[PDB]
Amino acid sequence: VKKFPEGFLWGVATASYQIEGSPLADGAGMSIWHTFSHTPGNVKNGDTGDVACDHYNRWKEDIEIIEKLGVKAYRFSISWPRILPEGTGRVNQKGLDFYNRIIDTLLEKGITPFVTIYHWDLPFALQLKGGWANREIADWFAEYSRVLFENFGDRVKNWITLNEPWVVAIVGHLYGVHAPGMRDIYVAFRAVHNLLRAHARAVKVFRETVKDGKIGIVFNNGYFEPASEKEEDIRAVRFMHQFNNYPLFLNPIYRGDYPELVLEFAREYLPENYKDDMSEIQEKIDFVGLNYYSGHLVKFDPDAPAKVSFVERDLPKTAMGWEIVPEGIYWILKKVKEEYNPPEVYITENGAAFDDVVSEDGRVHDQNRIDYLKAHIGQAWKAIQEGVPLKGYFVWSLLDNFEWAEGYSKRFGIVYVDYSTQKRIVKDSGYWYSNVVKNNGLE
Ligand SMILES: CCCCCCCC/N=C1\SC[C@@H]2[C@@H](O)[C@H](O)[C@@H](O)[C@H](O)N12
Repeated sequence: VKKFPEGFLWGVATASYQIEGSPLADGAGMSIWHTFSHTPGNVKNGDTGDVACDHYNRWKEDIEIIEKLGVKAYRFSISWPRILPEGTGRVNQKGLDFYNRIIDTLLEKGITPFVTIYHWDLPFALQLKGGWANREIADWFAEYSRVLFENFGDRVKNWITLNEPWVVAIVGHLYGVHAPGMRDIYVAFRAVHNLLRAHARAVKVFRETVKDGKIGIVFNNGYFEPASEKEEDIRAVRFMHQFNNYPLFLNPIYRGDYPELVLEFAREYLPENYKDDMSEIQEKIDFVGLNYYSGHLVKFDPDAPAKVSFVERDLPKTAMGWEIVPEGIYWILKKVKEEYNPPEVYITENGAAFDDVVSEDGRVHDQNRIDYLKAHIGQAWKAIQEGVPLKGYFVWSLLDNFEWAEGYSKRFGIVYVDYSTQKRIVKDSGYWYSNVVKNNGLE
C-alpha cells in the first residue's frame, strides 16, 4: 500500500482547443491553432479543432464524469480569443459566460478548478503583430490575465500562467511543428524570453487582484540519461536538462539568469540586453507544475545540430513510440527540489497514448495505460517519502482529444470519445484511477 498525504489533490487535465470545438462561436476571435490546423499539411489527416470533443456544448456532462469518478481537481485552460477576440481591448461577455458556468459547476460539485491561462491558442490578431516574438506581448498577456483574475479570481484560487513555454517557443517557432509553424532560431529564443516576461507580469498583476490565491507555471520535462560514461555524453545530458527541462525558465525565476549551458549555446539568439529583464522575471511564484511523459538516452553527436542525438533503447513504449521510464518522474521531482526548492510542486500532466479498442462489451480494456499510470504514481509517492513537496497529480487527459499535429489519431484519455456520436466511454484506466482517488493512493 502506498498512501498519499492527507489533502493530496488528485486531478485530471484538458486544454481549450483540444476539447471544445466551436472555435468561432459566440463572437470568439480566431486562434493561431484554428489558422494552423486549417492550413493543409500541418496536422495529420487534415484534422482541426473545429469540433473536437464538442465540450463547448457538452461541458456539463464532462464535469459530471469528473464528479462520478470522484476526482477532486480539474485543470483546464481558457481560450484567450474567446475572451478578447482581438487579443486586447473589447471583452467578449459570452466567452466569460462559458467559463463561468464551468467554474460555478465545478464548485457546486466540490471539484477544485486549476485554470491554465495560456495553453497555446494565441489570438490570431496578436500573431499578426508578431505574437511571442514581439516584446509587447508581455503587456498583452498581463491585460488578458487581468481580465481573467477580475472575472474569476473570486472563485478560482489556483492559476497557471503558461503551459510548457519551451514547447510554445521551440516547437512552435524553431521546429515549426506547432502553431504558428515558424522555423527561425532567433525568433524562437526571443519567444522564450518574452514568455518569461509575460509570465512574470501576469504574476505581478495577480498579486494586485487575487490576494488569497496561488499562481504557478508549468514545464515539460524528460528524463535524460547518458548513453555511456564518456564525459561528452554526461555533458550532453546536462545540456538537455538545462535546455529542455525546467531549468531554462526556473534559473531565470529563482537565480536571475539563464542556465550556464543555455547562455553558452544561445547567447547569439537572445536579445542583447536580455539580462535587464531578469529583475522583473524573478517575481515570486507559489508553485511549480511539472509535466512528465518519457525518458531519453542521449549521446554527444558531432553531426547533430545542438550536437546531441537520442539513442533508442529496448524499453516498453507507448503508441507514440515514447520510452516508458517511470523512475523519470521520481528523478524530475527530486531534482527540482535539489536545484530550486520551490515551495510546492504539482505533476500537472502525466499520461499515455495507446491503441485503444472498444470491445464488444462497450468497454475499453486499457491495462497498458493502467500499468503506465500505476508505475508513475508509485514513483511520485516515492518522491514524497523523500521530502518533495508534491501537492497533487493530474492525469493527462480526462478525454481523448485533438493531439495537436497528431490530430485525433492519438488518444490520451481515461475516457474514450467516439467522435461520430460524441459518446463518452469511461476506460478501465478511468475506473482504476477513480479507485486510486477513493483510496488516496495505491492498494
Ligand atoms: C522526441 C521525443 C519527445 C517526446 C515528446 C513528449 C511530449 C509529451 N507531452 C504531451 S503528450 C500529450 C500532451 C498534450 O496533449 C498537452 O496539451 C501538452 O501540454 C503536452 O505537451 N503533451
